Formats: sequence, structure tokens, C-alpha cells
Amino acid sequence: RVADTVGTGPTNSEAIPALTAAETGHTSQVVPGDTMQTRHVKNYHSRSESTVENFLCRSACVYFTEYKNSGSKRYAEWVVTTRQAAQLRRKLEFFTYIRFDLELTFVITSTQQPSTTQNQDAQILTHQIMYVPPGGPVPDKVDSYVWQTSTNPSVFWTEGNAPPRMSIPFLSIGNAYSNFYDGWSDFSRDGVYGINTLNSMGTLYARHVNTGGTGPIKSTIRIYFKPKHVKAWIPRPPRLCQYEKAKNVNFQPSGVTTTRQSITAMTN
Amino acid sequence: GAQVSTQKTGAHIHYTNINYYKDAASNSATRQDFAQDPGKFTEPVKDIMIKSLPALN
Amino acid sequence: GAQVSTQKTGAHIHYTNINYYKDAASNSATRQDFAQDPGKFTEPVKDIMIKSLPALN
Amino acid sequence: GYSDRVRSITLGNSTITTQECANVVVGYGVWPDYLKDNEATAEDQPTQPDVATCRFYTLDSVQWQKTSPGWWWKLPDALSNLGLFGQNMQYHYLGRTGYTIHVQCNASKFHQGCLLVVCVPEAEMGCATLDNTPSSAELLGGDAAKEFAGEPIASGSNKLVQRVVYNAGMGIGVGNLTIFPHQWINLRTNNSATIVMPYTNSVPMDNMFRHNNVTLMVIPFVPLDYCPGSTTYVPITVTIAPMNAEYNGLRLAGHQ
Amino acid sequence: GYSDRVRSITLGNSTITTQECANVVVGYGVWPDYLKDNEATAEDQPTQPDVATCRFYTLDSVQWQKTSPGWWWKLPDALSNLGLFGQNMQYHYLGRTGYTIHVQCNASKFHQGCLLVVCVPEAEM
Amino acid sequence: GLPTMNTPGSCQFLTSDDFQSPSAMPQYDVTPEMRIPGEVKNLMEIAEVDSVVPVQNVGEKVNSMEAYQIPVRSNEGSGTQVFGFPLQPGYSSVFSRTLLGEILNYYTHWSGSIKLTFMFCGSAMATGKFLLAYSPLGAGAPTKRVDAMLGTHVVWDVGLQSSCVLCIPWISQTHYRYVASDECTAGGFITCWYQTNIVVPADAQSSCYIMCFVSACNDFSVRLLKDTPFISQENFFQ
Amino acid sequence: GLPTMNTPGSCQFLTSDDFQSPSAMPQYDVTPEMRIPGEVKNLMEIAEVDSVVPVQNVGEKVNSMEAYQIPVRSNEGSGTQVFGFPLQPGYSSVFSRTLLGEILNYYTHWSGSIKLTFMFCGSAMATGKFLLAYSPLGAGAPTKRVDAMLGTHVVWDVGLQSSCVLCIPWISQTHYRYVASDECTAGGFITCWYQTNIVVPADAQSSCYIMCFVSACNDFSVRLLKDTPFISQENFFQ
Ligand SMILES: CCCCCCCCCCCCCCCC(=O)O
Repeated sequence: RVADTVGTGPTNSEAIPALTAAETGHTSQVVPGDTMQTRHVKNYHSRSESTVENFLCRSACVYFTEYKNSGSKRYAEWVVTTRQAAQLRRKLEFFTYIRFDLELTFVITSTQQPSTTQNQDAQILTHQIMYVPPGGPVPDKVDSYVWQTSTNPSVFWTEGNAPPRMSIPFLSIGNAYSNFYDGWSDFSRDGVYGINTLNSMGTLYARHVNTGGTGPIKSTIRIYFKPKHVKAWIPRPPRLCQYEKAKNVNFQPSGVTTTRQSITAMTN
Repeated sequence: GAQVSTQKTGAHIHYTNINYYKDAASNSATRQDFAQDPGKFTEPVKDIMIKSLPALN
Repeated sequence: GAQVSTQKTGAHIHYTNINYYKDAASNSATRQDFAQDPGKFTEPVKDIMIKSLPALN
Repeated sequence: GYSDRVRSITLGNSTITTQECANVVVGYGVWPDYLKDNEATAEDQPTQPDVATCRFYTLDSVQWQKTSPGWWWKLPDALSNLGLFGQNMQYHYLGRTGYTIHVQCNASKFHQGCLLVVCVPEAEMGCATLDNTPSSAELLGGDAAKEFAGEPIASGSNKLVQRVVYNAGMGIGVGNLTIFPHQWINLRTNNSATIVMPYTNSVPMDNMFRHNNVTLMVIPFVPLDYCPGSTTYVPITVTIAPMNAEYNGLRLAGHQ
Repeated sequence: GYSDRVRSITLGNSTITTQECANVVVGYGVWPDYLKDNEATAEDQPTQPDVATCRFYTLDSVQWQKTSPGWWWKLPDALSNLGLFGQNMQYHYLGRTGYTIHVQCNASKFHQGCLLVVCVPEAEM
Repeated sequence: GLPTMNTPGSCQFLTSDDFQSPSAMPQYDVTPEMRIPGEVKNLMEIAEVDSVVPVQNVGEKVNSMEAYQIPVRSNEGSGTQVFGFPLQPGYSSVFSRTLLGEILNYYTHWSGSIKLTFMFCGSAMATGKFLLAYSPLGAGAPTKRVDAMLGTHVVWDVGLQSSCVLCIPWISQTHYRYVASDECTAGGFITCWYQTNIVVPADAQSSCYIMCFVSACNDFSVRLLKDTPFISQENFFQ
Repeated sequence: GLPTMNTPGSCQFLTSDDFQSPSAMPQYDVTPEMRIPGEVKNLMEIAEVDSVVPVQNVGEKVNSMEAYQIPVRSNEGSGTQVFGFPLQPGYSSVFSRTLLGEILNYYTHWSGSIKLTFMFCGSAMATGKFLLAYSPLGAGAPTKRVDAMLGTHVVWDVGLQSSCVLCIPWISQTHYRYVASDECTAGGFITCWYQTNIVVPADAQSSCYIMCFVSACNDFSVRLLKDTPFISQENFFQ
């Protein structure tokens, strides 16, 4: 519950609440009553939406990819990264270190693609999603042994019902996920430099289990991320810049703020 | 083993929750954790400073 | 006859399970059976050997 | 009686005494401490050089000019070749340590200037070229200060840190550096700034050469300015002392 | 049971194991120990690198020939450029330490030879 | 088979929903937690920390470090206005990019007092008195010092402590004021004046600078969390 | 009919899911259990058992039983290096096919100490001393015996007991090291040197052999189980 103001009355005193030192770096903490006479007001306001969990407990689409029932590109592969979507990336960047369980919802939509073939008949498409840990063999073709998934987690979805949903335990070699790493992959210091060095979350593969009809069908799979049981430390300033790559923090230089006509003027 | 907790309501009413999984990572988020402490970020300095005393003396 | 058991959680929280079938082969797997004993495969030999004594004497 | 401004800090065989100082800042309210057995991943016993490693070390001074964008130091690199502490890290695979920072600037009453002394965990600088990561030589300066540039790095196709002052190299607003622990040195009110840092990192111990934990940055929000005939050279000196330093993984010297 | 001949010495991260050895000799019946406060001339606190300095260091081997007069080593000079221990002494004006010596020679039953391993305080050549 | 009915909205996807779903991996052993400094439990605590204000955000000044600095100089006549900015932190250009303003761009409603901190950055010899004032809504912005004095104000003196705090009381008919600018709720006008002329000895500079710091007070609160306006992507980044 | 809502993901198939389903045959009488030797409850117990190491895995040697054997011979100068292999069991060619390595190919993360056992296979008369050393990551692999001695090592003497155990302490910044090779985590370098020259009587062979055995210690553990790389089928077998 928010703190409630205390009523105050005029006084002349040696004590100087308003006067303080910026140099110490201790933020000044003075109530309105110390600066002016005030009236006793009770506050029922609650700081219950500013909690880190409430702020980060909402689904956002990290990335989407397209695969075809026919033609050369039978299946789609995406490396699992938070950084490629700006909104998800900006809020995660607010804390240097974050620890959190992950909730995953996949939405798949199929669109018929125009074609020369006629009198097409389409049985309901079934879609398979398979997640491979680092060093698991990658599928090279859609008909590969890798698609058996005996040792790999996998979900099968039939079109026309609720999107498939899974819960992920906190996966890290480290005690906490590191939003920023100031380090090199090797001891020498010649090599790639960045958070990409600590990036080993595996890869995700999506394919049509079966083909209903002769005509070409294109399917888009959208991946949604929802933090759960969130724990944060070492808070960082707001990014204040448009992103450029998901592997580095490289930025085009940016003015500090939008500019008003004059220091006196109240118009932006 | 049902658990009974209070609901989010206005000022100036309980919801039953049962866990059906043992993974413990399948539970709902802890939305109702209203605890705050600005002491780390604000007033970081070792020697404590009173509200109305000269800051440097 | 509900059964209450502990969940799988980290270190440094209970799930209710009810059986709705009598075949007993319709139950869930016993994932939480963390018991091990290497004595069979390692230290197979009849006469016991101490950690720091000559192996053959 | 006593004065809030007067202070005296004694570490090892080095003692620091300033007549005027702003109250000392502990960045997260946590004193640096040795690692707990409950939290310790490594089985092997650690070696603690005690007073040898834990002493004040003085770095090369810089000149504050009326138009200096900024000066910045990577702290682990700063002490990488200094005394036993430089030797111990070169010998050992893993090191965790607290850091004491003391920034001293002296000026006449007539002089006017304001410097911001901020220590930032995990600062990652961003290269001027988008397709290239920043070079190690640009990223870290050993035995020498690295300086921010008032203008943005010009268009290029080479490794080069982006040094524009407002972004501070992190591509974030300079004014919001308040959230990071910091201490303001104002020439009229303050002679010097003392910041004490708890060890900060996801892992309990990390190899010092591959990874740097915190970066000390100095920027003048208000330019230095003086009337003619006043001393025209102003010196800023950074002194750093390791706290509760410990080492593990005894290994042959050098990094590769 | 146990064998008088078998031995195992563990110092720091270095372990020495010989199947056959003569009983270990303490030269004056005194184990090496840190200096007493009662006996200490210097006011300043001493620095003890602990396991770093206290580990076995192996020197360059020599060839025993049918006509080798002898081999001799100045021990403080021997470890003067070896690991942290070589570094600490170069850094510090005063050092006092105990020394463990282990001399190993291996030969076939048919071979015959006798070597005298003696440590002498203050030998002046 | 117990009889069951299906509610409207069955098999639908809501972004903000809280439910129980089966883990991808059964019985995973999570890595043990370790102590980390500066743990964060609330966004408001970050907003309480002071943030430098780019008060002089005109033209080239935002491109230089001169945005934050506010110019002051010795002047022939007392009563000249040092600066004027809109009270609201969220919409105004001056407070939009600050710590508190950035957090506010995330939330639709905002409540409570704002603390403004002003630190003189001139020579020791330099002395001066300034009048910092807040004027309640529905009154035209003050055009003279006499008008400004009617609005609640703190008279500040340079020397001794070198910083001052003007605390703006919340004075709103509504419990919550929209972060987005609203015709219905106008936050107020904040302006500064010379109580007295700045005085300096010969060999001391006539002109000095004043930095401004803005933060959330203890009574401050937020609601209705929303997507922020500033961050946008044309395409997914690589 | 009680009102009910349907969760997202209803009617979906997850490989790793644990639920209750109706038996194909009701009330089947299962055959009674009987006592069987070597009952297994954990995979780790199998990894604790020592496995022969094909240390000499070069060219024709893997095709013969010579892979396992490590060559040693009497030499003019002491200090020559018997062998060198990478510390990690999972990725390295030398440990990939062993009992512990094969179990690791199944799991993504691995933790804890490894015990290496070395048994001299020469004549009774043959005698020798070897230095077995482990060097911590971030240091170039030792190129000389003096460099190797700096890394933790055990000096071994032939005769009396004919086998020795070098136990590699876990020395990792991370709690878990990836089985797949990782730039971030480097396990270490393991190398052997001649402490002294091998000595033999006339009529005894100058050159002998040394076998190496690798096993999981009590502290060892695994996580994130994954499909193994080695096993593949072009088509279903008949
Ligand atoms: C079975 C299909 C789903 C597979 C999900 C695999 C696990 C993905 C975990 C991603 C966690 C991302 C954490 C933040 C970014 C980072 O630290 O890398």
C-alpha cells in the first residue's frame, strides 16, 4: 500500500529538510509536508502493477517463420533467441541479471497458395514441432530419422483447436541469465565479443506431418514468450536507442531528447 | 490438499487453487508479491544521514 | 482417497493425484524414485578392500 | 570534535587521507566479502594473498581540459600488470575480488567544474561499424586512460569503439547513469569521491582476462572554466585497492 | 596390513608416491613451523601465500655416469625462478621458509651404486 | 463420465492469462540460486532514484552535454526568469527520456508528488538567491515574479549546502492523471526566477550553471500498464 | 453439467507427457516377478564402472587392439612426453566411445570429477617413474615437464602396486559444462611425462605398454537428456 501524507503546521526552526547535498549521492527523501503546510490524507492506492512479475507476465511474439508442404523448403528452423523482437528485448534489458521460468504458446495458420492445379481435395494438415539440444543431430531432409524424436521433446498439433502450450524450467549453466556480457569467447581476446558468447539455448524445427492436397500450402508458425516466477537484480537504464543487430549492441548515435523552441516555453 | 487465498479487490472474496502437476515449473505466476525496499538504490552511503541536518558538516 | 505428494523443485509445493481406473496399469510413471547402489557393479569382489591399504599383500 | 568531511582509509601498507570528501557510497549496501562454502562450485582450496593483493594502487593521472568529452578505465585491465595482484591473476585460472575506487581532483576556490564518477556492471561498448564487433585494443587500455569523443565516430568499415559522450558507448542516455552506483565531485563542495563495490557476477568465480566485471567512467557534465592567470592544468588521479581478493586453478602463466 | 617401505606425501596440489623408501629423516628432530611473535623482530604483518608457495617443484634431472665426481645445488637459488614462490621472494625484502627435499633414482636389480644425499647449513665454498 | 458444459470463450488465446500447463521436460534439476547485489522487487524503487534532466533541450544542445546544464549569469535587474517547464513527467519533452518518464511511458495512469533537486555548479566565491515556484492548473502560466510568488514556491540561497529540493504537492481533482496529455487534467506550470542578482568577486566568473534532478516521491503510484511509444522495429533484428 | 473452460493446448501430443489412459485389456493377471542379479536403478552407477580407453586412436591402431595400448620405452634423456588428451569425456575422440562417454552423448550438460587409472604391463624386473598432470583451462597446453609440474600432478612409481589413480578435480566457473564442445567452458589438458628413465636388466625387454581406464566419480552428475549423435538409420530394419 502507498505511504499516506501527514498533516503539518507552520514552524520556524534551525532544522533544514529542503537543504541537501547532491555530491554524497544519497537521493534526498523529503515529504511534501516538510516544504509546505499539508492536511492529513489517507491513501488506499496500491503499488501492485509495478511488481517485476506483473510487468513481465504477458505473452509477446518473439519471432515467426514460414514452411511449405511442397517445393524445396519443406521445414523451417529458428535458433531460440529473445533479442530479435524489440519489445521483448527492451523490457529484458531493464535488468542486467534475470532468472525466470518460460511459458511457450505456438500459433500456426495455413494459407492456400494460388496454383495451376484444379479440383484439389485437402485433408486436415497435422504440424510437428521438434526442439533439439546443442549437439543433437540436425535434420538434413524432411524425411530424416531425426524426426522420430525418441530422445527429443516434440509436440503434434491438428488444425482447428487451442494452440499447443508447454512450461519450461529455468535452463542455464549459470545461476542467472546475463542480459549483457562484457567478454570474449576465448582467453586470447581475439574473436567474437558480446552476449552471443553465452548463447547456447538450442534450435527449433517445424514441418508438415502430412500433405492434404496437391496445391501448394504455406504455413506460418508464431512463437510467444511469457516470463514466470521472475527474479531480477542490478537494474539498468532505459535503452534510449533503436536496435540494429540481435548479436551486438551496436547503435547509430542518438540525440538525448526531442527539442522545445526555448528554455522558458511550455510547448514541446 | 487445496489452498485457499485472498482475491485482488478494491478498498473503502477467496479463490481455491490446486496443483495438478509435480514439475513445480507448471505452477501459475506469483502476481501477489507486493514487497519493496528502495534502501539499496537510494541512501546507498555507509554513514546514515538524518532528514533535516546539514548534509556535510 | 486423494494422495498428496511433493513436487520437483530447486534447492538453496505439493501436487494432488487421484487414480480413476482399477487396471493399475493405467497409472502414471514413477519418475521420483531416486535410489542408487553401485556396490554390485563396482567392488564386486568377496573380501572387502580398504581405501588406503596395499591392494595385494 | 569530528568533521563529516575529513576521512582516513587504511588498506595494507597504503593510507589515504582527504581533508574534504562527500560521504562514502557502498553501491548496493553490501560490503565486499569472501565466497561462502554453501555457494562455492570449485572443490580445490583457494589461495588468499591477503595484504599483498589488498593495497591501494595509483594509476597514471589525466589532464582535465575545458573541452574534454570524457575519460574511462576498464578496472580489471587497469590492475592487470601491477604488483603481486597482477602476478596472481596471470598465474591463476579463476579470480573473484571486491574493488575500492578513489578519484581525487584539486582546484582553487575560483575554479568551477562538475565530474560524474560512476562504476557500471557489465558495460558493453558498441562498435561504430554495425557489422563489426569492437576491437580489444579499443575496448581496454592497459597502463593508459581511454577517452570518450564529443562527436560520433565517423563513417568507417573497421573495428572501432563508438565513443560519443551522450550515449557513453552503451547506447543509453548519460543522465540515467544515476541508477548505477555513483558519486558527484563539485569543485566548490567536494575534493574527492570514494565508492566501495561488492563483487558482482552471475558465476561465483570467473577468469579475469577473458571477462571484465565493472568499468569506472568519468564525464564532466559542467565544463572546467577559470579566469585568466589561474593554474591552467588540473590533474585527476584514480587510485584502486583490491578487497578480499582470492584465487583458484593454479596454472602456467599467460593467456591464450 | 602396511609396509614400512611404501610412502605417500601430499603438499598443495602435488602428491609423491614411492613403493620403496628408507625411513624419512627430520634433520634436528624439529618440524618446520611459522615464526613466533615473541621471537619476531619486524613490526609489519607478514604475508603467507599458503598452498601457492608450498607445493613440490621438480628440477632438471642429471645423468649418473660410472665416473661422476658429484652433483650439488644451492637450494634457495634452485627455486629462485619457479612459480609464485620465485615471484614472492623477488617482490619481498625478507623471507623465511622450511624445505622438503626428495631425491629419486631408479635402477635394475643387477645395477649396483651408493649415493650420499646430505643437506649442509652455511656451506661456504 | 461426469456431465460437463463448455463456457463461451473455450479454446481462445489471451496474452494476459494465468493457467497451469505441462512442462516440456519432466523433473528437471534447476541450477542452485546464489546471492546477487541490488536485487529488484518493484519498478517504483527504480523511479525513486534521481535522474539528470535535459532542461535546455533546444536545437544543438541535446546533441552536446549542454542539454542538462541550465545557464545563469549576473544581471543588471533582479526578477528575470531562469527557466519554465510543464509539470507532467510523461508527455513533456523535458521529462520524457528521464528514468521516471521512461517508466511512465510504459503505464497509462500516474499518481502522487514529484521531487525536483537543483545543484549550483559555480565557484565558491559566487553567491545568489533564486525562487523556484509551482503554479496550480487553470491559471495562465506566471509571466512575472509577483505572479509566480502567489503559486507555492521555495526561496533558495547558494552557499552552505549547495543543493535545494522543491517538492510539488499533488493537487488533482482526480485520484489519477493520464500519462498521455489530457485536456481534462492539466498537471501545472513549473518556473524559476532571480530572488536577487548573482554577485561575484573580481577574478571569479560572472556566469555559472545549475543541474536539475527529477524523481518519484513515496506517495507516487502507476496503473493500466501499456506498450511504450518510443521502441519500434521495421523488421526482426539479426 | 458443471460449467467448464478449455485451456490453450487442449488435444495436443507431447512426447514427454505423464497422464492416465484406459488399459486395452481389463483386469489382466501379470506374470509373477522373480529375483534377477545385477538390478539397475541409475545410469550413473554404470558410468562409475571403469572403461578401457583407446588412447592411441591413430590410423591403423583403432582397427587393431593397439588402440588401447600406450607405447613406452627406455630412452636416453628423461622428460619426454608419453601422451596428451583433452579433459572433456563427451566431445574428445579418445573418450567419446567409452562407457562414460557413450552415456554422456545421451545428456546435454555434465558435472563433477573424473578418475583415470593407469596399469603398467611390463616385466617384473622393469622399473620406472612417470608424472601424470592435469592443467587448468585458459593456460596454453604444457610443452615441457617443468610447465606440466605447475599444473596439479601425481608422481607414479612402478613396482609394489602396479596401478595408479590420477583424480582430476572439477575446476569450473560454471556448475555444469556442456557435453558438446563449448568455447565458453574449456575442460582442461591432460598430459604424461617421464619422471625418470625406464630401467631394465639384460634379457628383459626395453619397451613396455600402459593401459588407461576412465570413470565417473561420486560427485559426477548429468542433465537435459538429448538424442545421441552416433545411432542413425537410413530405413526401418527388417
Ligand atoms: C519443445 C519445444 C519448446 C523448446 C523450448 C527450449 C527452451 C528455450 C529457452 C529459452 C530461454 C531464453 C532466456 C532469455 C535469453 C537468454 O538468456 O538466452
